[PDB]
Amino acid sequence: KSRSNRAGLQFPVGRIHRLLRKGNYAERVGAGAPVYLAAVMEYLAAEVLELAGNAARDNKKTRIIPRHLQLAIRNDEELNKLLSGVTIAQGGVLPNIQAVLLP
Amino acid sequence: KSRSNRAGLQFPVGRIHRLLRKGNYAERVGAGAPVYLAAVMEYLAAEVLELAGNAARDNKKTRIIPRHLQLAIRNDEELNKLLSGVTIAQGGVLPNIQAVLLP
Amino acid sequence: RKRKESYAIYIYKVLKQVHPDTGISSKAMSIMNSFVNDIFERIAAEASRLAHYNKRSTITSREIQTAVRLLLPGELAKHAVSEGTKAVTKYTSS
Amino acid sequence: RKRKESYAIYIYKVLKQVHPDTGISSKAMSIMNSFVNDIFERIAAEASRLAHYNKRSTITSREIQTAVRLLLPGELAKHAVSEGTKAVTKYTSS
Amino acid sequence: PHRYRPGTVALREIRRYQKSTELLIRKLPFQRLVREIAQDFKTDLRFQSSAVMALQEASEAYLVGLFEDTNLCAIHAKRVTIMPKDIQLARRIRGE
Amino acid sequence: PHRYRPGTVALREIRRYQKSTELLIRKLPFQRLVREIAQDFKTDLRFQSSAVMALQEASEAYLVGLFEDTNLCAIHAKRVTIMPKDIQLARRIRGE
Amino acid sequence: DNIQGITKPAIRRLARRGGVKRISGLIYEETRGVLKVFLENVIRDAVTYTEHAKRKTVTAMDVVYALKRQGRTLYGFGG
Amino acid sequence: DNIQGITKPAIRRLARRGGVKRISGLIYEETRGVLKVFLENVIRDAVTYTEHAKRKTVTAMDVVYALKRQGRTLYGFGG
DNA sequence: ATCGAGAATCCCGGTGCCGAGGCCGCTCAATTGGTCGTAGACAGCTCTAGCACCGCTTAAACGCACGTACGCGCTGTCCCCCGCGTTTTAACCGCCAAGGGGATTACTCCCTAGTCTCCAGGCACGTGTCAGATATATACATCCGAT
DNA sequence: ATCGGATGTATATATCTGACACGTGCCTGGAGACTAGGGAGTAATCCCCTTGGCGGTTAAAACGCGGGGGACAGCGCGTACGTGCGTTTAAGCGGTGCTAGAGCTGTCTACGACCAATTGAGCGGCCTCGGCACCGGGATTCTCGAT
Repeated sequence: KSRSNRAGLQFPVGRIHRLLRKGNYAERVGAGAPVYLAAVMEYLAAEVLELAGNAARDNKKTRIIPRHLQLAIRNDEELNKLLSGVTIAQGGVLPNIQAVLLP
Repeated sequence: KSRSNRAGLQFPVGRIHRLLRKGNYAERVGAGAPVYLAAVMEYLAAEVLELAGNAARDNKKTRIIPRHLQLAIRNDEELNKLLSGVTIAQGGVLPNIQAVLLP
Repeated sequence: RKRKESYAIYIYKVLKQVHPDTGISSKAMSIMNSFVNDIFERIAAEASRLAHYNKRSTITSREIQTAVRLLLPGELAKHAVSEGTKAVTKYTSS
Repeated sequence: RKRKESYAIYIYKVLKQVHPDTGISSKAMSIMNSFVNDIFERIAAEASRLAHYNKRSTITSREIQTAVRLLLPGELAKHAVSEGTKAVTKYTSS
Repeated sequence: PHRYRPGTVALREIRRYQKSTELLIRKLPFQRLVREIAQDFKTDLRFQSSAVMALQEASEAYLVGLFEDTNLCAIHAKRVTIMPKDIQLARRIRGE
Repeated sequence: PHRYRPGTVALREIRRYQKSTELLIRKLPFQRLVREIAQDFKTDLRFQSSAVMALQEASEAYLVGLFEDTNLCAIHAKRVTIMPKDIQLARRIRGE
Repeated sequence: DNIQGITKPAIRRLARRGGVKRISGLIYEETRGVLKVFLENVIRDAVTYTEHAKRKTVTAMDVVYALKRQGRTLYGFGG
Repeated sequence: DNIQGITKPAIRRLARRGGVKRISGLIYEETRGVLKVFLENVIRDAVTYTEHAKRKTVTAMDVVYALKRQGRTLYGFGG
């Protein structure tokens, strides 16, 4: 009987509960805290990968190549604020020509 | 016999060697590390307060009011890069009128 | 040998709940690896700095919950707060 | 009561080595208090993140020295590296 | 009679407000602003009076830190007058 | 004969370089740049070949992230051409 | 109510500190609209600290803790 | 030597990704002068990690550690 | 500037090759079950100190006339950069070693952690009087409109 | 340009008064020893992988030229905004008042650390088959001189 499937997640809880112990974030961690943190990590990775497939579907591919994460991250107002600093390796950029440069 | 005056500093070393132990930066700290860190904290505070007096001297005061730290920090290229993000409470700003706004 | 530590085969088993007829490439298994290690080592380094401000040496769930209303901007904080709370109330009752 | 923790009377005893005919005001004892707590809690939180990158649980002086060449830009890194090194070699010989 | 020219009093209230240290917005019509914003996230707060003079030292350190990088977007267009083209350019280059 | 107008090929190599993903600067005349900068801080280095294609994905993510906020300082001056007034304005507003 | 508390000349004398010469007649509304965005990204992150430690009083340390998080560290109150 | 390795059209086709229409004839030198500033604020902070762990080989993790420190976090190599 | 001309671009449909999907096998890390100390939950009681409120007052917001100076619009002016060609340079791909240095295990002993126990440095609570801001007349610095 | 009457700002002068600096006293946090273990240094070794060199092959940089559309400076002018006086406003300040909540202590008990054995979930290596890249000819998309 695992510990994640006691709470029904997919991210591991035993693997996190060594990293709040051997990174020295603090000395003592609660028993619910590596459960509660494996949920918020899930809900964000289940948020990008929902949006990752729609760029994979709109562009008619099957796998999610790194270009498709760039459209998925940078075309949502709620999540670009979370990642306004970071970049992505070989991500490309959005199609965005200015208004006045048109013929 | 203290520990700072074994090495001849002015910042305390016993007071730092609890803060590399009870902030959980890591678990084990060396015996020389709270000495070496009380030097670099001294050399910066002995760098601003050298420059703080010159603004106090050029403006003919005796105490160092918080205005004088603003001139001391922001008129040195080597130290403004260290503090390019931070501000100062009631610090004011430099006298800087642009070129084209003159009559 | 190099034994490992990755979140490869967990993220791959969240992709198979939202688009179960797609797949993921190799380098996106490297991006999504480094994406959740960002969100882990930004939230856990915030409740650490939050328990230190009140002179307290326990990272409970109540300090993670306050450290999610300060990193997720809006419309994710209104969900992921009420997402772990479901995931903790399905844990003490088992 | 509130017992305290400040760096008031140490910074005041560095001002009396560089301008021994001046004094310091009240709020500058609050700025310089919060200035050295910045430089302390930025350097110590860097050698912490540096010892973690090499799988090592000791903050020696060699990790503080590498974490001063990355926070002080230039012409302070060429001094404060060779300022603590004088202050450690005056410590093992006593 | 006597009357200056437009371009004179501006150059004697830049050189006066770049030497003083005190507040520029008021105290009590800013304290009424902070409470009215904070009656939304949690009702019935109670601020310490060293924390309403802490915001007032930060937002003044945010607008002064904005016009100094707004006016470089006005002089760049060969003009000496800021305008809401310039504010909106100052925040779409810096992080919005 | 046949010849386009100036203003056409620009609008068909923006719409082509905003869809591809690959590198834009070269590989080997950038690898020779990184080693010549690094023969100053410590002599005789040896780079991993996943770390010369790591800088090359970062500096391209720094210049593309610069022209997109440089060109807003050109259109703001009622012109469509960047110029070193515009680069130097893009870095004195953002942290230099 | 109080967004018109910060009047016309108090926005004016802020901008004179920034080194501007002639303010247009439209910045006096735009500044009010870009300041109230800034206070809703501080007080929203300063109640959350005060709500955390079970206090009904937003002290001065929590504001400095809020301004520290978004790269606008403030000296002269504690740290 | 190699600052003229990044030629004229390779600076040109970078800027076409940024959405510019007509580059002047002076950006081709100014970009070389503002890129070599950026590599001397990364490689200077990437040798220092490699010199720290007693290695003579700047690996890919240390560069990502260098770019992380100054707010330009890079994905897709480790973290 | 509407129709035509043509260069380029969006899908058709076959080809094929090589990296994701997938069990298989090994093995270090999680889960189970007691024990221990102890941090935090809870309560209680002092007491700072923040909110309401007056009331006299005086700097400051608010409104209105107004002349001038910059905003924005136009027009010609002219070259600097786009574009298409023809050429030269060299990046790239593949080949093919020789060894530097990364990665790991292997023994060990110095270094910090922890417990112990007294003190002396640092802070709280007084307080004396020193720099500073005060005012006030006067003088030095800078314009603005007539000469 | 140069002179003139403001107009302001800067230089020097008594007088407080509320604010730093320093004496006076404690008490809890550092210091000095003493020990045990466990990390990190140090020694030493397979092989991964970078460095380097070269041939061939071609995509791409380089240089050169015609012209056309924009950057840049100027005339102009219409309205937008500053300067100033006077006129309502409400900031501020001292001052007394009310109790709400920060701020701190003891009093028990539940909570995670720690260890220790036990076994699966996780990964390393391992072929292998569907998804992605082409590779040529249809079909369109779309700017550009003209009758």
